[PDB]
Amino acid sequence: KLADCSSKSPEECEIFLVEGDSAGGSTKSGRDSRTQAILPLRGKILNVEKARLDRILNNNEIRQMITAFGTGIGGDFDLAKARYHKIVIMTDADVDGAHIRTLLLTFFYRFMRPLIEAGYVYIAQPPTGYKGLGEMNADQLWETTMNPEHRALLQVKLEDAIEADQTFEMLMGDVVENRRQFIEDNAV
Amino acid sequence: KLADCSSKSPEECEIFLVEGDSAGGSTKSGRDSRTQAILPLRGKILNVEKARLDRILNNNEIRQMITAFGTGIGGDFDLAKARYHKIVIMTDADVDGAHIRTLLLTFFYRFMRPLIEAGYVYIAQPPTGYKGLGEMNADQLWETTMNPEHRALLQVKLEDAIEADQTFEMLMGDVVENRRQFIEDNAV
Amino acid sequence: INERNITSEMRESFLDYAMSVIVARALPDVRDGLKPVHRRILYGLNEQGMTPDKSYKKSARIVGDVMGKYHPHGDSSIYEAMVRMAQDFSYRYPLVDGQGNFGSMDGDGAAAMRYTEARMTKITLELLRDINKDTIDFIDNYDGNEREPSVLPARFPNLLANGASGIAVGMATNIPPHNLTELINGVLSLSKNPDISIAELMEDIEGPDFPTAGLILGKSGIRRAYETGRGSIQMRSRAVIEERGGGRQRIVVTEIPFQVNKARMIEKIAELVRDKKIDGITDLRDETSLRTGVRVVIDVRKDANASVILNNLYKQTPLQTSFGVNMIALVNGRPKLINLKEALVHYLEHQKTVVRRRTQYNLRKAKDRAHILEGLRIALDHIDEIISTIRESDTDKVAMESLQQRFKLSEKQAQAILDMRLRRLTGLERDKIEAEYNELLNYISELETILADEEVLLQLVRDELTEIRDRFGDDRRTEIQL
Amino acid sequence: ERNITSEMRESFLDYAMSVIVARALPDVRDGLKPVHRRILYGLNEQGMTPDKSYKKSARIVGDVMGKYHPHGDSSIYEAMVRMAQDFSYRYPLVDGQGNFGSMDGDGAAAMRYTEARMTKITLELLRDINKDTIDFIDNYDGNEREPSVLPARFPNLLANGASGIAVGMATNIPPHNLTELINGVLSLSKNPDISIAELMEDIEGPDFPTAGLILGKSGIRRAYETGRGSIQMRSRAVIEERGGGRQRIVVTEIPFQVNKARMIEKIAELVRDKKIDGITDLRDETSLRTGVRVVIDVRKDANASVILNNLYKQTPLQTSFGVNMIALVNGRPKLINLKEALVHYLEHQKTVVRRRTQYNLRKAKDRAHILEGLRIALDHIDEIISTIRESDTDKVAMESLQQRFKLSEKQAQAILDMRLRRLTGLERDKIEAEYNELLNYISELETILADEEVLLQLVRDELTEIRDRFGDDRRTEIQL
DNA sequence: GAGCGTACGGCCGTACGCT
DNA sequence: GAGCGTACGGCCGTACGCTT
Ligand SMILES: C[C@@H]1CN2c3ccc([N+](=O)[O-])cc3CC3(C(O)=NC(=O)N=C3O)[C@H]2[C@H](C)O1
Ligand SMILES: C[C@@H]1CN2c3ccc([N+](=O)[O-])cc3C[C@]3(C(=O)NC(=O)N=C3O)[C@H]2[C@H](C)O1
Ligand SMILES: [Mn+2]
Ligand SMILES: [Mn+2]
Ligand code: NA
Ligand code: NA
Ligand code: NA
Repeated sequence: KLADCSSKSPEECEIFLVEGDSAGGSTKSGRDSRTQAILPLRGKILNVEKARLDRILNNNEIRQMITAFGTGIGGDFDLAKARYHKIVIMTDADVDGAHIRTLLLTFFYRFMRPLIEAGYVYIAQPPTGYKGLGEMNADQLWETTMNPEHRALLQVKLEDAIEADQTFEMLMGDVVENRRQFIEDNAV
Repeated sequence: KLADCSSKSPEECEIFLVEGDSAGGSTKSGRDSRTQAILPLRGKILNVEKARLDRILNNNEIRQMITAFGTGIGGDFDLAKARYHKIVIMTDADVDGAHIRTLLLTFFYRFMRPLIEAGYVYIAQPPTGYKGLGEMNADQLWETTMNPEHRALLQVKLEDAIEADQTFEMLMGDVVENRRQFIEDNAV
Repeated sequence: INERNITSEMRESFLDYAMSVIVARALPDVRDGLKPVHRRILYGLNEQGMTPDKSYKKSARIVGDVMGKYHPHGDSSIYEAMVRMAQDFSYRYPLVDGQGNFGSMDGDGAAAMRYTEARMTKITLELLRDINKDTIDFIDNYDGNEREPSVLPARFPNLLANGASGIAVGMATNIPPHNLTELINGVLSLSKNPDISIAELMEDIEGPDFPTAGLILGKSGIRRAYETGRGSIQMRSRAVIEERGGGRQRIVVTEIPFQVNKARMIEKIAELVRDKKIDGITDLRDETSLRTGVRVVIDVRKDANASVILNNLYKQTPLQTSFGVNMIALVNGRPKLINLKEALVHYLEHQKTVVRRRTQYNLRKAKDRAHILEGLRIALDHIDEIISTIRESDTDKVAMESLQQRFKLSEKQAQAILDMRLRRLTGLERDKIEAEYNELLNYISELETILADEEVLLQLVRDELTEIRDRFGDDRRTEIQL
Repeated sequence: ERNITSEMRESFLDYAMSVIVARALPDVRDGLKPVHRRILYGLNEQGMTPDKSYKKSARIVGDVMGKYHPHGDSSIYEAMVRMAQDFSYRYPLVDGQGNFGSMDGDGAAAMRYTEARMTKITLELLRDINKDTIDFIDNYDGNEREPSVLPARFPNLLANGASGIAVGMATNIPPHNLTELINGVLSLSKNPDISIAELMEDIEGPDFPTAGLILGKSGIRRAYETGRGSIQMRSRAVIEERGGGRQRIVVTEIPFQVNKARMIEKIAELVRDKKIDGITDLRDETSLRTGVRVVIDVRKDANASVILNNLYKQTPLQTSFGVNMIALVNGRPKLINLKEALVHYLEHQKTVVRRRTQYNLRKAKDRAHILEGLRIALDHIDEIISTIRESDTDKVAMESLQQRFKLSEKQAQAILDMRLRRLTGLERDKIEAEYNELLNYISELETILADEEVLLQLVRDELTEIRDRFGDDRRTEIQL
């Protein structure tokens, strides 16, 4: 499923976690095949905060990311075994893109935490509008979000470990009621 | 994916070979599940007058038709092993529907000839209509072409084995030029 | 490069999704009882004029219009929704008139979108009735290219008639279908007494009336759900114990509960016989045809009591199921848990406002028209002077000045006169203008009566609700046992 | 009971027939197969003109499917996609946005993911379609009407070409330069008995969107002479000299209908199989700004000229275009040569332009009739009015106006429908001014229909306009 | 304990004629 | 050869809440 880059030098390599197959196709043509790898995401990823480890580890989408990062997870997590020094979350500029993005960050924080602490994880910044990713051509798609000289990335930083742990458990945990509250409290 | 009938008495049973996967499902809900079986046909079927035997016997569709009839093909063909005493060709009312009929009648004539001589081969008759068979529901599909009382089945009959032998050879064979001149002479 | 806090990102993003799913995907509006996608099939049907009187249009085409003009989401979420609206075993009052294979109770999917046909039902005209007479607000669509209605007039109370069952975020909703004849009577009774109690409203509305019929056990659950907005209702299949000859016994199921897959119900019984968790059952058949309807036959061995088997089937298979009410609708753009009265009060309020805005729109146009007619009467009373005034004129611009100045006419009135045709000068035609003006003066007064007094409008609402009740009202399907 | 020979004979003929004339072969007039025409026409009826915004594909298809094309969506959408691809069409007919695939065999993103409208040149195919220039017919259900052919104000069949497989026969016509085609239609118009060899003085040979090279004029000649020939297509490649005695091959243009990525696979297969050797690396550097560019690096010892020549032979770096010029002519298929091809087209333009001028006549005279009654009315407007006033009903005024002022029904009706603002001076002049102009226009239109050369010259004049707005450089180099 | 109902596609067979 | 281009769909992942 993943289309890898030709380079085997992690420090200059970067992988893009793209939403939907149609965008994953065009990103695969517009990319810089030397440095940039594309791992498509065919929809709504597993929420690992609600799944038990046997269901998480058997989950194909999750299984493909672990292999593609090649660091392993849990107590067997080595930052030196990483194949990419930039992991970029690239989702549509709509609310479902936002959701996928929350699901990925949940996986990462719960299983590859020191991958966030090192600043390896990034959020892509596609063009705002009604049009999504699968609707752009490969070239305007390369230029707007993938080209290092013109692109804008959001480097993900973990500033407060204890506060985040409380944030993931509320938003994505299995207790619904605390979620509801947060919605009603901030609903605009 | 053949859907078979409850009754194991070939004399009263009948198999419907229907065009398209859509007409398959509707037909399956509309059928007398006791005596009526359905073998859907995913699109155009192999022209066997054009292929060498090794492709034929390895052709998933041609495979599913033999397994269903249970009679073997060619010289090994055994009329007593026939699981159905009616084999009804159900295709759309349109031109492609006719093509798939000729294609079927070619296989039947070239590997299951005694099945035609024994008058087991029937052609169904949906209404002359711009509508396909897939488009019409289960009830319309059963009330118009599948119930014994209301249906009009043309029993397919063979009269001259030497004429037929050269017709298939010409219409379905390798040589294009002979099929060009047939078109030319007979088309207006 | 810019730096984004992971915590902040998780709150801001997830709140966008959460909120979006709530007010704009998963929950119906308390007014028209529709989720966004639904509204847009109906409107799309309407803007194409796929009314009942015109032949079916291909499902392919409908979905495209709806997706390209209003609903920027995948084709299947639109289609499946339309197919649900065409199912007589899903909707108490079907909103879509479908042709071909639109799926069954056995849970088999509708045939693909190219293999089906669709238009509106006659009742859906009523959801859209009076839509163009400034009754409902319009807003821009996703791209700004088109316009779409924020709500539908909904001249019958649809939230309660067809129900709802949407899973959102941090909440979900589950409202059962109700009989229309009962629902409207309830509305009426609320229109005459603002302080009517729930238990009184339940004289009109006995309870939910599923499209699938069957049986409801006790009224105890209906009240809780109707008073608080939450509560459990026990649905039981209609099954009778037939006795054939002396020895033999047969258990025939004719109605099954709502949202209960028939094939999957049957399999569960086949499962229990196979695993020997239920004794007595010889055969098990599904004789469901169109004319007979649902018919599931269970053959029972002699010396085995059908009643013990039947009761044990209730407890063990979905032959008896609970309906967990959770009436949550969008109220003033926010999600809200509403009881039967709140449901009804909000609808009537919607209706009052829709009739009043209708009346206001009809008055404006009416007052506008009579103005034109007045100028036209003035003209035809002084025709030769008028003609003279226009011919004298070099252009049409000065013709207006010269007519406004000379006969005391508005800009509007001089335009109507300059836009009049010579065939308006015949003798019969003068009479028509005098007629049209006379009725119209009488019509403006009728309207001005309605807008000044709350009760005439109130009655007009009642009167029109009663028209829906008669034309479309039907007998109760679901028996309620005590 | 049905005879098995009979059933086969009839049923197969049924299929065949329809595929020949309602599927796989283009018409000689507008150069279009049924599905293409139905997509363009639907774009038109939807008003999907270049000046308006794009429209999502799924909607265009959805309409085209339901109104005119009773078949699967994939056959429709893929066809349109093709028309949008600048590497398939020498003069693309669809203007599409988003992903419409590549030369690398890349599919186009599904209907929902792409939007589309018509190109400016597609307007010329549809020009005058509403001026009774072409005959309409019923659709497959009788509920809509659709064209049998488009006016086609530029020679589409030879411009964009056609390649389809039928039953009993197939077709394969290469794309040409438009400027060359038109100029060849102009020479034909001036000389009905003009020779194939002389026409080629304009039309040099094909002209693929993908540029490239054609080896010699022998194929081209045979092609245009017989309607069947073989034309060699060769990639544009150069061997450039590099330091330390190294070399590399750079390929900047590839053959028509050749999958770029699949050609490269074949070069690499021959390197893994060691069927060819001397090649150190193989890069596809195709960018938007350089376009196509495949780079082949060469081992110092090897001779890169030998390598390149062996590649032409061993991969689709050089490919044949097998010309089989069969179009539908009078609704039957026919092997035709360059001249019949142009001759049926020119004849199509002479009909379109006639029927148009014919249409504009019936409309001019019809209007002029009405204006006359309006002029009358304007010269006695005092008595026209009172005459209407003395009338009880519109019918009496109709009767009175006709009897008194020697008017027709269309003229009386027109006067009745007259708006008082026409009586202002400026509008009174406008009515005279329109009449006068219209009279001189009917003159012009009656010149045209009365002399076959004036007509023919019109055709020439409009074709030359198209040439000067859409004509472009030739892309394919024909080598001797 | 499983499922209800709006959201986020690509793999693959065949006929047909020609170099 | 094979593959040009118009024709003739199923399967099965996820979030999310409430309730079994
Ligand atoms: C109705 C289709 C179903 N679908 C499926 C189906 C099965 C599987 N499956 O793997 O079994 C995955 C998906 C993901 C889906 C898709 O097909 N592409 C995509 O990128 N986004 C999606 O949501 C998703 C698609 C958007 O919608
Ligand atoms: C574009 C699709 C492709 N398609 C395919 C594709 C793959 C396979 N396959 O199995 O590889 C079979 C078919 C048959 C097809 C068709 O023609 N008829 C049908 O009933 N269903 C279909 O999908 C046929 C379908 C009508 O059209
Ligand atoms: Mn999106
Ligand atoms: Mn068909
Ligand atoms: Na139970
Ligand atoms: Na019509
Ligand atoms: Na070659």
